[PDB]
Amino acid sequence: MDKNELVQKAKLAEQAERYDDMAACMKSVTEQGAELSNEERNLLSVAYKNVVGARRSSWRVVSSIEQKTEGAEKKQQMAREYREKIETELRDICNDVLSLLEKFLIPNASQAESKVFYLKMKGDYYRYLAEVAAGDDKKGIVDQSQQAYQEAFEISKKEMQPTHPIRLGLALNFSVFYYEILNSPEKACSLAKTAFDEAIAELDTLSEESYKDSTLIMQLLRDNLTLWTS
Amino acid sequence: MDKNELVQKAKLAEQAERYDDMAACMKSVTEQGAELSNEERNLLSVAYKNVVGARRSSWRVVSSIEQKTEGAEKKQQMAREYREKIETELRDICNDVLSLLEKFLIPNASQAESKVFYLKMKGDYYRYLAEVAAGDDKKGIVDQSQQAYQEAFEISKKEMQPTHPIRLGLALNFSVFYYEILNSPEKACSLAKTAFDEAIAELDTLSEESYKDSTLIMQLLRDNLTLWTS
Amino acid sequence: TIVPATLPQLTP
Amino acid sequence: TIVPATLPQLTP
Repeated sequence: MDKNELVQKAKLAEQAERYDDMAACMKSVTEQGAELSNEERNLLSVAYKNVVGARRSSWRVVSSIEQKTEGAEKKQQMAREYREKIETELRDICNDVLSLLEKFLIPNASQAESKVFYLKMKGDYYRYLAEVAAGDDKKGIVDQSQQAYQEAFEISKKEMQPTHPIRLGLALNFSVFYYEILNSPEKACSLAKTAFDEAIAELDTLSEESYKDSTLIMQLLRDNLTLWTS
Repeated sequence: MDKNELVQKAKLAEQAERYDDMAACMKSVTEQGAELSNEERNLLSVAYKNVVGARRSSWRVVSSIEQKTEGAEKKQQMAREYREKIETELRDICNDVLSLLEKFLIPNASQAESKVFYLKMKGDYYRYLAEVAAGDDKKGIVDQSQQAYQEAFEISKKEMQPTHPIRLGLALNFSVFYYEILNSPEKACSLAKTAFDEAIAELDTLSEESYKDSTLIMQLLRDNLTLWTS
Repeated sequence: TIVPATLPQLTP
Repeated sequence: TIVPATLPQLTP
């Protein structure tokens, strides 16, 4: 299949909600070594977010059942065994993405826009690994996440406008990392508030399409802040 | 793995929305060769409906695109090849279900309730095969679906009350088979209307629990008739 | 053009 | 307990 044919297939799979196919299509295009386009870069992100997302959601449901079974040791034991099977699938998916980022996307990124995007993606997948990490391995995975996020954060502040969706999206997620993973709510709130306040100052400089995109994310920062503040 | 253990895993899979795992567990319970309990029978039915449903939905979305692309020859060709891949997965799932029915479920069914339920399931899955069937192959597959539904219909009229949910459910599906597969709007409306009216006569003899169950399906019959009659 | 009801139905 | 928002967001 041609690399252009693979991209079209991914678009089909996206509409058909067949994310395994979508992710496989985009993994092959990345394997070609050609620099991904914006369109292709977002197809790859959406693909793998939906693939890893199914397991994250399953892990939460099975974990909740495990806490509720303070009764039968066998039932709770079964839930724990099932949760482990889901965790193993989640690690394979994460590793799969992180491997694509180190081998072909991060090294081949020339512009900062793309470096930030991939570094944020690296931070997101280490974060997902840290949610199901073994107690001893936790810290090492948690530190790998932070580093990637912080590196992306430094590049975005120096090279990108505050209204940029990638910079806004990185802040949103990094902030969530502080709150959900590092259990540090004050830092999460300032990060997200700072990112919203900086974007608010430059809204007059955006075009119609740029404005819809940035405001949508800024609202997500506001939604989290309200949830955290109330 | 204990039959009892597999059923608890199937319920776990349903909670986590891992229908692939749920179907595998229920297939294993069925393969043990014993007759299924009502709860086990319901789990197997839900499992395979979700597994087959994903592909039916994907097939409908890809078919839509394949049509609307009268303005691009390559994109339309891409949609056709993808539809064919989805159609192959759908046929395997249906064949796997039909194999379970002939090798273990229909032969071991002792009560009329299960016989009708398995025969209705056989009609349903041949109907799904008929939707993606090749032009010469379709007439034979359509006849197999009709024969299975007809036998289930004949047994339900003799051995079951008009308010029975399985009987009611079979009438709704069989009437839909006439409408969309055989393109017989008259037979489809008459079949649904008769089933509904016969149910109405015995509503007074029903307990509070069988009441929700029966009236829910009767409403689905009324919704279809309204769609067809207006 | 719209989907008529059949049983079992999806979650969804 | 509930949410919070992260990007990309899952297709429901």
